[PDB]
This record gives sequence, structure tokens and C-alpha cells, in this order.
Amino acid sequence: MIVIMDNGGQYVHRIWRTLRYLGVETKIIPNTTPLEEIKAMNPKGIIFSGGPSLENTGNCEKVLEHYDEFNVPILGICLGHQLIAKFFGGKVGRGEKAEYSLVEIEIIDEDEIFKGLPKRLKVWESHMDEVKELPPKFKILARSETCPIEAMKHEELPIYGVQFHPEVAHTEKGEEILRNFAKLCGEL
Repeated sequence: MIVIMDNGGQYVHRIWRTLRYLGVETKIIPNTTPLEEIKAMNPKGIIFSGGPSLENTGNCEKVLEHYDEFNVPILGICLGHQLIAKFFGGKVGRGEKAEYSLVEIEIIDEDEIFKGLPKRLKVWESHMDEVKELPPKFKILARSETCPIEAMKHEELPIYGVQFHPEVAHTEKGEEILRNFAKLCGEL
């Protein structure tokens, strides 16, 4: 079971449908779902979805505060990436290109979610906002010309962020990145 916390973005269903296509048990829940209830689902992984506003992240930060009750892989997508960054002591701010487009990224550490993938990928993303200061204890996994932090992970915990939307088909290997993340939740 991969739980997708709905932060209100336009592409949240695509995350769910991608996982379904992959044969992964998954459910979208309101981001305001109480933690106990999230715990009663026995999640093997959690996704913090995109959305319009850091002011509407519901209990995403609460999940991180209580990570010891979960101890499963977490993937933040765009706003989810940014909220993880803020929570862990990094900084988010405006980028230089607010419109969505395909952007080429360079994978600098294939780690887990980029395992087996090419070194450069075009991904569907905006930089209306982005991570400006990496959190302590995190490492960068991918970059682009205008944004050094296109993907990141905690150095010690399976907590991941991507700035772009792997759930959008335009993203090269987007389905594979989601698959790689799901495979992490099935092994430990």
C-alpha cells in the first residue's frame, strides 16, 4: 500500500493511475487525514503530491514529525519536494521559469529512484518555486541548468524529493522512476 497525500495539484490522479498500471496497491487521501488513520492503512510508502500552496500541506509535515511511527519510504513531488526541504531545514524560493515545459536534467547520483535510467532525461516541470538551499543531511541526485536541486534524498533515511512530475507522461522515464520508488517500498 502506497498512500498518496493530496495537496491539491492537478496531476495527483496521474500518480495514482501510474501506480495502478504498475500493479501497485494505492489510495489517494486528503492531506488533512489524521495520522492515526494514515497508520491504520499500514502504508508501505507515502507520496506527498504536488499542489498550489505551501499553506495547504495538511498533515504532510506531521508525518515527517512522526516519521518514527511510519519508517517507510516517502516521495515528495514538486510541492512535496519543497515541503520536505523546508521541514528538514532547507529553503525554498522562486525560480526562473514559471511555465511548465520539458526541461533536461542530469542525474548525478542514480541512488534508488533513478536506478537503471539514462544520465540525462527531459522532465515535465515548472520552477515557479524550487529548493534554494539543500537541507542538512540531504544529497542532490539530479540537476538542471537553472536549478541545482532537481531531486534529492536524505543521506540516512528513504526520504526523497523531485521537483518535476514523474506522473506526467511527458516526463522521460517518469513511469520507471515511480516504479523504482514502489520497488523500494516492497524491499527493505
